[PDB]
Amino acid sequence: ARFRKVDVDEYDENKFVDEAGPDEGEVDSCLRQGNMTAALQAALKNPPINTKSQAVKDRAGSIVLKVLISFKANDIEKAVQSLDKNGVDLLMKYIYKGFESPSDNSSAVLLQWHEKALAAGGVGSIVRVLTARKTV
Amino acid sequence: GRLPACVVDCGTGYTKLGYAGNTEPQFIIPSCIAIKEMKGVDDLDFFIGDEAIEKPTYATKWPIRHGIVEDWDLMERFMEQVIFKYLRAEPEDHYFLLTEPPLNTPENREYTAEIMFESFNVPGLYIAVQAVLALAASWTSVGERTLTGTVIDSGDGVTHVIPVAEGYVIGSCIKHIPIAGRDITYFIQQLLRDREVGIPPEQSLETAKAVKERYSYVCPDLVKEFNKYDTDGSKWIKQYTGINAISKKEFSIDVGYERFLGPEIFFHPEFANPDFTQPISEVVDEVIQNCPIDVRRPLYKNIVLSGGSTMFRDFGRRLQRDLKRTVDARLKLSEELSKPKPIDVQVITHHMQRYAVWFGGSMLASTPEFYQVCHTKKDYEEIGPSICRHNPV
Amino acid sequence: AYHSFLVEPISCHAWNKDRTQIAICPNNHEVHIYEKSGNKWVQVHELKEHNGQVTGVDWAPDSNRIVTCGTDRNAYVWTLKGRTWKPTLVILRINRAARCVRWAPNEKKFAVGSGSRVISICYFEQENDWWVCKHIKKPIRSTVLSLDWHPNSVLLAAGSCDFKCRIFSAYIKEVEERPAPTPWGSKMPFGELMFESSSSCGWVHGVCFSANGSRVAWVSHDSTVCLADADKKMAVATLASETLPLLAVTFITESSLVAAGHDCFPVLFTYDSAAGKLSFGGRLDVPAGLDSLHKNSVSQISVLSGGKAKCSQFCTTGMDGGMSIWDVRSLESALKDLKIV
Amino acid sequence: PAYHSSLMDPDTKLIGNMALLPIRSQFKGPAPRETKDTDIVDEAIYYFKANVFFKNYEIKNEADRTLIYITLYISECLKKLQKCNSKSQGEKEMYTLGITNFPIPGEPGFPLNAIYAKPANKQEDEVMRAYLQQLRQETGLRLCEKVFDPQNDKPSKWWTCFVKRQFMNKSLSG
Amino acid sequence: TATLRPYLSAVRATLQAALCLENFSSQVVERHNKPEVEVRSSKELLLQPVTISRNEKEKVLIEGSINSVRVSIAVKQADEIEKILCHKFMRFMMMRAENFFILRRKPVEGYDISFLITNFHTEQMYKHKLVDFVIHFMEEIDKEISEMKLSVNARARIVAEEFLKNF
Amino acid sequence: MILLEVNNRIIEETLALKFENAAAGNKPEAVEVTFADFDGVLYHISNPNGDKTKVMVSISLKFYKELQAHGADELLKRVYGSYLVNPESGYNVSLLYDLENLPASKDSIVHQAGMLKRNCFASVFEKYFQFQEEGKEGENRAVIHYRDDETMYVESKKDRVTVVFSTVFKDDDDVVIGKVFMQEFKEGRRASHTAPQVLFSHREPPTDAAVGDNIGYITFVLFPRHTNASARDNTINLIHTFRDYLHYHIKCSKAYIHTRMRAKTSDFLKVLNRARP
Amino acid sequence: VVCDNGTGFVKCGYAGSNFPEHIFPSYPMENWDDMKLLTEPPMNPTKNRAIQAVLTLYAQGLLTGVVVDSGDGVTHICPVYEGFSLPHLTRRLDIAGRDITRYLIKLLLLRGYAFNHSADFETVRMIKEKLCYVGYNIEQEQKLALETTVLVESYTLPDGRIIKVGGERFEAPEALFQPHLINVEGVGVAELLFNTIQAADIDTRSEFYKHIVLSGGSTMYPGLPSRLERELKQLYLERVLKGDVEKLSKFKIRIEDPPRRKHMVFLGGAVLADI
Ligand SMILES: Nc1ncnc2c1ncn2[C@@H]1O[C@H](COP(=O)(O)OP(=O)(O)OP(=O)(O)O)[C@@H](O)[C@H]1O
Ligand SMILES: Nc1ncnc2c1ncn2[C@@H]1O[C@H](COP(=O)(O)OP(=O)(O)OP(=O)(O)O)[C@@H](O)[C@H]1O
Ligand SMILES: [Ca+2]
Ligand SMILES: [Ca+2]
Repeated sequence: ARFRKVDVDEYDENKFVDEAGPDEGEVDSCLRQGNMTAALQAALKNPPINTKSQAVKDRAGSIVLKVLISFKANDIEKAVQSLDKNGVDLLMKYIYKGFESPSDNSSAVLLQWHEKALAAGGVGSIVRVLTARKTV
Repeated sequence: GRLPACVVDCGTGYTKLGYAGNTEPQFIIPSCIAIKEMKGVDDLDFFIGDEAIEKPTYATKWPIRHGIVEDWDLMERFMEQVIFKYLRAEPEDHYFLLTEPPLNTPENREYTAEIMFESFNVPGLYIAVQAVLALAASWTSVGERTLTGTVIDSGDGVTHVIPVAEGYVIGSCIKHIPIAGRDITYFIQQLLRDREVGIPPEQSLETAKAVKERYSYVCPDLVKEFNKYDTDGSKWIKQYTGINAISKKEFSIDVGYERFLGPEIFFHPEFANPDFTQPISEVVDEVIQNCPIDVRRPLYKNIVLSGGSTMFRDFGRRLQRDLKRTVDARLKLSEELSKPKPIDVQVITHHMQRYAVWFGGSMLASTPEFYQVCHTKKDYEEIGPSICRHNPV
Repeated sequence: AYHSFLVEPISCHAWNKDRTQIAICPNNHEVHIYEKSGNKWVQVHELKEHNGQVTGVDWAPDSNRIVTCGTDRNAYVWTLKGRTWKPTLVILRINRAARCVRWAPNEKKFAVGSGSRVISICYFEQENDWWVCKHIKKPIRSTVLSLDWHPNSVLLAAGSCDFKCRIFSAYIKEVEERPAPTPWGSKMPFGELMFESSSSCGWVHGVCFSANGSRVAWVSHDSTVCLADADKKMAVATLASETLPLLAVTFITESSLVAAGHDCFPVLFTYDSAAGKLSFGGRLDVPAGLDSLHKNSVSQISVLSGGKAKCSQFCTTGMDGGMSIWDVRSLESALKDLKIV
Repeated sequence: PAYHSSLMDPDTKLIGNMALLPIRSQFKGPAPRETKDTDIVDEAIYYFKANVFFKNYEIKNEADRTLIYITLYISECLKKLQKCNSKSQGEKEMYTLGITNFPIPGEPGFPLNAIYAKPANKQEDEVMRAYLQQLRQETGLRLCEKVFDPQNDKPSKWWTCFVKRQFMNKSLSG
Repeated sequence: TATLRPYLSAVRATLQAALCLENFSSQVVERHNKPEVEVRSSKELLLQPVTISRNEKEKVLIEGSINSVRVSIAVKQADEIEKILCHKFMRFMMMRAENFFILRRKPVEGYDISFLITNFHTEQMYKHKLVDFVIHFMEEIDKEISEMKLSVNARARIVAEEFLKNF
Repeated sequence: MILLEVNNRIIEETLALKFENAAAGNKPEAVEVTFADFDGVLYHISNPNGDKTKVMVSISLKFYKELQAHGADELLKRVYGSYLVNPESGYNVSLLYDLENLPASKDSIVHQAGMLKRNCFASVFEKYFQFQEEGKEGENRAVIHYRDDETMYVESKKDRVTVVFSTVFKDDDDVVIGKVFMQEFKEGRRASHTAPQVLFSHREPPTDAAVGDNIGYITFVLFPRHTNASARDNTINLIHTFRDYLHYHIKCSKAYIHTRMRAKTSDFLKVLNRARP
Repeated sequence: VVCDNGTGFVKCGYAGSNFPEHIFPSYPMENWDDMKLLTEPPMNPTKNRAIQAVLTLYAQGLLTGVVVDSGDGVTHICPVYEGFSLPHLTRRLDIAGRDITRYLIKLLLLRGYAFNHSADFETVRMIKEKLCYVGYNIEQEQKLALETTVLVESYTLPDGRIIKVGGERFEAPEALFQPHLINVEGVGVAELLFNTIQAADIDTRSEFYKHIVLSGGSTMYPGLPSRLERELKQLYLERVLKGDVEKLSKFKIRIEDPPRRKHMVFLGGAVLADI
């Protein structure tokens, strides 16, 4: 009957419960001034990992994405290699988020970045993308 | 509808096809397909039936073995000509009734539906169980219709003793018999090899098949039959002729003991089968005895024949007699070893046996009921092919 | 040294005191015990009682008792009566599958982790003639995947799907008494939460206490290995890996760990106590379609000899049905670059 | 199933575990004299064409062992009759063939040693070999009138055709 | 192409990371065992969903969980004949999901085909080989679809000629 | 088989077996058969009044009146002469064969019986092929609804005769496959420059001409070399089967794809099972 | 020597004992010449004559609570107050073992298998026991069955053929909760259980709820205990709490599903017979 339409599990008490962005100007400046590797680092700075706003997350994503597009193919490696592991990890999460919004040909470049991030972070950096409870 | 449904009964050796309502199939053809052995339109370069048996540049294939589809590619194409060449039916305007071997899988039914719906866009499909159709065909003999009985389907591949309770086959009690039209022909071929000369080697099988279909019958006793022949060969030895296809010449042989020895293997399998010795009457008895007690007498009282290899004159009489003896012997020994009421054994034979299944399917596909139990194209796209796993009796 | 017991998974295993016999679960409801004869393995027993896959097996060395737990929610203690092993039921009082089990070092208790989000500490009352248990519940919020006892047989480390490694007190006064204070804390009433890792991601597949007990390490699904040092206010060192997730881990010295996981091969990790930092120094398996001894994930590892203070041989069983034996020193002379401590 | 002898009397004698059945014959041997107009040789010949196709045969009376022996032997006769031209010639060879020392129970070459009891001593041996020879002679003599079509020099193909078949897949020459 | 290898490389790497499963008895239902990615009754057992896109049309969605992984593929379909050819082919395989034990009977909304690989598969099959399969499958369906397209066209030409040359 | 045959096999074999036995002197067997043909055609072969010495073959076409309006009766009379009798109730044309009075060349009339359907269609084509030749322009188009929802339009002009087909594609995907086949027909002169020109429109007519995403309009342009007395018959045999020819090949096309799919799927399963230890 | 004679199987053996030394098929009993401590059903004809529900609770070391005993013919909900049972407050559900097995046969015949209700009854019962289970959320189960193949298990018939069972594994047992599925008027073991308790002393109602114990072969279906709990929480919510989602947390529903519950009644007598 009618009492089965309500998912009592919804209010179950045992059920598990999980526990701003980069400096726009900082980034554009490194870009404008040609400091590519510095721009990547600035963009990977302070991720929205703790805000419930898909909006701010999207801005962070766009900022990071912008940088990744600016890069000249032959420069991607050198830049990625400048990052520490926590950095490569974060970069990987941003690369996966990019994958969710193909534009012009942004995906072609995101795949090259993925090649590099993978090379520096290993398959384990991808793992940590899937394992994250708080993400970009 | 104004148009009658298409009825197709594919078998190991032959495929019976026609339109619902008719008393007999419009075509009975060999279940073979001849191809060349794909680009362009090579897949269409083929023939089926008789036209595909003697092709000089084509290789003959037999898509169906032991009564089940082995090659779907080829079965599918076989249907193309069945529909567009022989029946000449616009597949989208006719409901189709096809048949299946007992113990055909749900998987196979979906494969057939996929062909019929996805390739030919038929508006409706019904996959009937052969034994049930055979039972229904027998009502043409029996004044009280019933779908509870023991079916004896003997074609070209293997023979089956199929018990049916209230329209539903008791699958866990089916038994096979390694003797069929094919085995009988080969046996008669051997008998002729030992006695008659002049038979064109390439026509040996052909000649045996002829003698079998035109001169064989089942006798009541071997020695007595043998004696009639030796005692008055004049009235028992027949003559069969034919022509050498590679000499045009005419060839005749005497047809003798093979007449009754051929069918006899149903009763004494050992004559030609080193691995099987159970007499058909015993296989039937065993099958029925394995069924539930409550359904046993109705099964014994309605043993129905079906298929080409059940056509031998007196097959039914012999079967009934032998089975009665076995049964009477058993009930006697138990009365001694101790009052089991006598059991009524009856083997039904009718004119509609060479194509009992097809006839059964024809009468069913021409009734209002049919157009309801049939799965439509609509119900096929919406619920999927699984709908064809079950076909209401 | 690799041996194939079957092509399907070895769900779990346990060795007797002499490392003379090994008990494994061949991916089913049974437990097969194998004894070594010369350089061959011979099957000698088959404990058939569980009605679901066995998920954990532990062999108490001295009392020579085997305890098993399964997805059927049951635990049986096995005692060898003359020629065959006889099982004794243990009511865990859990409504979900048992996932892991381990005898305490003092062999008077054993803990079972389950999908009931609880840990069942079981002990035997020689008065009513059976096993009873107490549950450690709070603040567990998901399935307990692994357990490991502290050498004092009181503290207990646990890993769970709520992404945490915790240390609890499983003090059962009916069979032992007030434990001596430990760097983890001085107050240890039953169920007391001594420590809880600070990570909100990664199922903790394995946990392990060091020989002296002042350190605890664990491996999680986020491809990281961790170690908490109690002699240092419980500071946690963390190391992210470049490869697949580790499923098992164990100390081999006070500052060395050996773990194995989905990469199908064992690796080494070293802890620098002075810097409070972990380092990768691993890949002990130096060269289907793989260059590793195991041909599928390694899910269990155990010290064969030398203890965790100075291990000389350790064992690994995996989802490929293989059981391997590693010789620490042989690995050292074969891999000149190898550390260890 | 196969056709069995009905000549076993409550007082029929035995030679080995075979039935010493009466036969109407002029050839010498220990066969009792037959009064009735039908003996074990006629029975075996009347059933031949039917029994020969059989592979399995249940032995009921020691009479069945005598019936089987004559059946297998008929095959032997057919082998020989097939290649001759004239009833007379065949008569000659039925004597010669009837005289040959075929293997008897207990010896290598005699099929069915697991079925027939071996002669217990020298007397039973001589008497047994004697009964079989007598049976062979009488069988072959009668078998001749049947095989040859009144258009002599013609061993009917209605007998010749059985030359390759072997009762129970056994042979007295194998 | 210039973009095919990078796409499959990113996909392969992602499959390797996600295909790390183990047997997991249900926490919600007494003595049950279910592909957590399908029932989603325990948030903590679910991994983050990820996507690898080659462009705006071609993409792969990988959803991991502790005991199962769902992989959905958006197949390249340049025109109408390819759209129907892809759809029939995917339906064809899905009807045979049972023989294709790692196939989902229906695809996740928005995709042409989906796989459901569980711990039981990674237990009875080398996981690295299952990864190869998924990648191999992606490459081969494009080839097959191309062949079918050429086939339909090739036969249509001959069929048109055969009829016309007879007048 | 690429081209679809024109004659009905059931008709021919039923008559052949009967003639064979009549000629041999055996007593006639009773015959009763119901069967069909493409385009909703229904046939009936039987013994009128149960007289087994007589075999009747009747055909029913829902669109007969339209064929009749274009010379049908006159043509059928020319071909069948004394065999054509009063149509059987429920049918439009009936042929009657007296097993007791057969012709010398039995096989020849068996053949013509087999073409009953084709002969019913014949006249609409001869009428317009004749107009074109006598240069009589302006004559009204002919509209034949050969299927409940499909129509054929025949019209004669100064130098060509046009036959337009308004066909329907049930399965939506069949439209796509259809467009492919029609594209090859469209470019047909690249193979036979003298063959009829083919035009094709989708969803839009070249009257009550309907419109729809599943309606396709095929236009065949027949020239004097296709419509003169010498080619007339062959041309009619081809043209009146076109529609069924098109749908037959679309279906065989899907049959072929299936064989491809079985091979590919089979391949995948091999690769998968090779992943097992 | 305790002996609990059941409708379909007989359980007998000894005291102090662990599990019936002997478990064999019975059909004299139905829910005397043939027939030739003991147990008794929740409404045994006095003319015919320990209570089973009483023995069940006893083995648990309890005196009060509600017993859900489901065997082969009938299912009973037997509340027992401190010491002895109470026929008043005891109900029946005309659905149990046989019905589920019979239902499975129908379901397998619908998918295309030639099963005969009489001839293959024992065979399908084994299939039922090995593969069937109770769905927690039918909606969820339906999706798995329709969208994936994880539910498909193979079963080898006695003649060697292999068949496949999927959604029917949970569909057959669903009869226990939806009688209409098998042409039976009623409310379903769960709703039945609910009512039985509600129709009891408001004082004991809480004691009973936290003391529901299962018994019998038909209570062995994986998931049964969880389905019951979800069903009771739902009913409670709708009917007792009227709809206040915050109070649902106060519903203490503990369903004792002991490991040896298949033969819990016997398990009792034994122990209840050393005492
Ligand atoms: N009058 C007849 N007497 C004996 N046999 C006949 C007769 N007519 C046909 N046959 C034999 O019947 C057999 C064909 O029968 P049928 O068509 O029923 O079998 P099938 O369906 O082709 O094969 P199967 O049933 O084994 O799958 C052939 O062996 C044919 O020689
Ligand atoms: N593991 C199982 N899962 C589901 N059903 C089972 C299982 N094992 C047995 N059954 C079923 O339980 C029933 C037998 O249980 P039980 O022996 O308790 O009943 P009984 O005492 O014989 O009959 P009754 O309870 O009506 O007196 C049968 O229907 C049997 O098929
Ligand atoms: Ca058949
Ligand atoms: Ca009971």
